[PDB]
Amino acid sequence: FQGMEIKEYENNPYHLAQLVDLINYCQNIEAKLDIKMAEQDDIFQIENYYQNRKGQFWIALENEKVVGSIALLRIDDKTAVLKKFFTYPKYRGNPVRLGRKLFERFMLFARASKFTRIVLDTPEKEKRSHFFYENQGFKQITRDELDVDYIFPDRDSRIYVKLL
Amino acid sequence: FQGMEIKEYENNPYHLAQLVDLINYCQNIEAKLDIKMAEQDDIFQIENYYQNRKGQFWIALENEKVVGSIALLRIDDKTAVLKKFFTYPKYRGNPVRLGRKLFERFMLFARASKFTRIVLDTPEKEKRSHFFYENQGFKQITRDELDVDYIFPDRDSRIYVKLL
Ligand SMILES: [Cl-]
Ligand SMILES: [Cl-]
Repeated sequence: FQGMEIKEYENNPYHLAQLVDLINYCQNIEAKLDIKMAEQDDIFQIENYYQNRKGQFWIALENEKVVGSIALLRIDDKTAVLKKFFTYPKYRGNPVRLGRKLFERFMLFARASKFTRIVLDTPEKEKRSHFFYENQGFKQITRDELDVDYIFPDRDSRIYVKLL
Repeated sequence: FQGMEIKEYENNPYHLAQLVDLINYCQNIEAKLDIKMAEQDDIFQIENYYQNRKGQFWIALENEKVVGSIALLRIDDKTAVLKKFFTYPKYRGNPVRLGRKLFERFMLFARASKFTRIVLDTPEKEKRSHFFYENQGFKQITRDELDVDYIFPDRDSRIYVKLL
């Protein structure tokens, strides 16, 4: 799409500020989840938390401004978590399909890394996201029935899984 | 005060997350100013923006959690701007007087640096802050009548000055 690119995060205070605004908007202005940045301080240490541990963090830029994000966190050789998946509303669905484009980039990396299972959680009230995830091939699963070396936040959220 | 300390900022993603939450709370939850972090990206480059340019940035910590902040930005040998002055409500006034304690630390540095003028702006609706500033010896001034190598944000705000 015109003037738009998705790329791996690199330390940049301008993009980081924009990323924080994106996350805050989606979580707290749009979804009203009241999530503090202290509850997700990995955002302030992306290189060490994601990139240096066989994971990755991507940002979508429109005219060099952050308008979307997605991250992959490695749990083990087989399992990865899809995290920090956000897009500003106007980039969702037609015509830009930014969520799909971010999700596609996540997967080129996930497959190349030989992961066989991708897990994620999503708030129970986020119906739009649930249909989006199901259209990318994710199936819902129980928290007590998924065995994974990862703890999902203590919120009213659904767990989804996609086997590669 | 018990388990409390004010110190110069040092790169720390945990404190940075907490600082962002403090700033967001004061600006956007409490004061409803709708300020984006992209409008104050100096927060993500404190060392280069403040500390490496003869300015400074302080954080107040209670039990190693950021609960207040204040910063000094050097304009020239004579003038400095007081910026990013925030405190969580329960630390204001008696018994902790955190705003005063932060303001006192700012001034030990301002005087040692030989500044003779300190300027700041504050939203016109923030009556509590205006009385607080007047009690620290600041007098109001007009934007068109203050000659300073600095541009205050384009908001409904008052400019205050304190001569040392
Ligand atoms: Cl989409
Ligand atoms: Cl105070």
